[PDB]
Amino acid sequence: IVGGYTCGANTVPYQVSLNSGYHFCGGSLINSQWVVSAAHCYKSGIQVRLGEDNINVVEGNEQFISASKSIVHPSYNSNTLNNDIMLIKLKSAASLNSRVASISLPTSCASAGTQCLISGWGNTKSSGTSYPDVLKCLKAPILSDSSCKSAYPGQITSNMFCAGYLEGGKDSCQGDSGGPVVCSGKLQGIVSWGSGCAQKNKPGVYTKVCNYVSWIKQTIASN
Ligand SMILES: NC(=[NH2+])c1ccc2[nH]c(-c3cc([C@@H](CC(=O)[O-])C(=O)[O-])cc(Br)c3[O-])nc2c1
Ligand SMILES: [Ca+2]
Ligand SMILES: [Cl-]
Repeated sequence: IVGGYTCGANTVPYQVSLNSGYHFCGGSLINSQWVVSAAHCYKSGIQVRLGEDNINVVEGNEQFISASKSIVHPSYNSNTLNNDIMLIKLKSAASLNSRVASISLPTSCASAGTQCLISGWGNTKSSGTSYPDVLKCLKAPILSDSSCKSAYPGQITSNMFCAGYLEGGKDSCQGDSGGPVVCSGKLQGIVSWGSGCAQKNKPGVYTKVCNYVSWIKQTIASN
């Protein structure tokens, strides 16, 4: 997260860290056994780390659970990143409490101007790499579809939306992929891509979760 602030320990209880010997992507806990992340974060050997604040120190509240299976959306296109969503089923259910809790899926899509909270352990530099130990937060609004398409002509599908600041300076970045975009207590987006990080007129692009609620429910119901 570039231009964000320290969230504060366990103030984002649905945030998870996907780990393979190091933190490589974020995710959101949606129930005690399932996590939603981005398809481009897929790899084998994933350990899901819940209740984290400092990812380099065991401070208490952490729950490390292996993923039993990862389900990348069948229509995921790695070239366009269209349908960049994946579901991860945990080997055992997580113990939910105040520090580890699930986030609700939306019942409707959000409008432009909605303010959302984006969090993660991704790079904090737009020009260089600096990875933080604790979780960073950023409040960002959803932009209009016209501003988004104007910024990324020909690259935005109906399953994506832009959120951020056209002036640059505040944005999600590499390492934040797969993490949550929460607006009014509902998971509306998944950190997906962007051109560089926090560049002027190049806002972040997110997977539009409201387009996938039935798919998520049907897939969880059959696995
Ligand atoms: N500007 C943003 N809002 C943004 C958001 C998520 C991103 N995720 C990534 C991302 C980038 C890589 C690098 C690979 C590298 O430099 O080593 C790449 O360009 O392909 C890899 C992953 Br996986 C990302 O999620 N860039 C991102 C940029
Ligand atoms: Ca820790
Ligand atoms: Cl277009």
